[PDB]
Formats: sequence, C-alpha cells, structure tokens
Amino acid sequence: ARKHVQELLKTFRRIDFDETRKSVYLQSAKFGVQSQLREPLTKKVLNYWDDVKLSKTCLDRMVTKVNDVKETFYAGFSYACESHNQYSVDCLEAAKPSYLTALGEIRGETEKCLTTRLK
Ligand SMILES: [Cl-]
Repeated sequence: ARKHVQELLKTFRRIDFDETRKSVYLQSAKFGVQSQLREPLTKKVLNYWDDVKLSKTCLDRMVTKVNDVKETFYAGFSYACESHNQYSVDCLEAAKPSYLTALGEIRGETEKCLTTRLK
C-alpha cells in the first residue's frame, strides 16, 4: 500500500549521493538506483495489503549494499580508472554495466527479504 511506498522511500533517502562529484557520474549513479531499485521495489510494495510489515533489517542491508556498489562505480569512474583519463566518460561507461548488474542483484536479494511477520 501507499504506506509501504513511503517506508521504502524513507530507506532510499538514506542512499546518499555526494553532490560534489562530477554531474556526468551523478546522473548515471542516480539513474542506476532509480531504474534497478526504486521503480521495481516501489511497484512491488504498492501491492501489499494495508498491514503488511516490512523487514527493517532487509531495508538496512539494501542501503549498505547500494552504498558499497555505488562507491565501487565511483572508483571506476575516477581514482581507480587506469584504462582512460580519470573522470572521463570512457571510464564511466566501462564501469557502468557492472554497476547496473550489481544493483539488479541487490534488487533480487531485497525482494526475498522485504516482508516479515506481524508482532
Ligand atoms: Cl526506522
């Protein structure tokens, strides 16, 4: 239901982005989270009946996993890129497919743990 969308988006608010980083990177980083996680998971929880309980531990793990995957993407765009000039579009594009795939794996893991029992 709507309340589950709100609780899920509260968790997405905790997936922060460093706005001092290059805009070309930020656009790709944000798109990845939106397309691989925010849209499909919001659609999923919208279906839940009014009193479904979400697992807080599941949500918390999504946050840390995404933050690690995103830092890895940023490293490949910037200070760990050896294939092209650092901070280049070529570094970004070389690191982007594995970023998106890793976010997709987080989606599947999160879907499995999202709901829990009442108590
Ligand atoms: Cl909370």
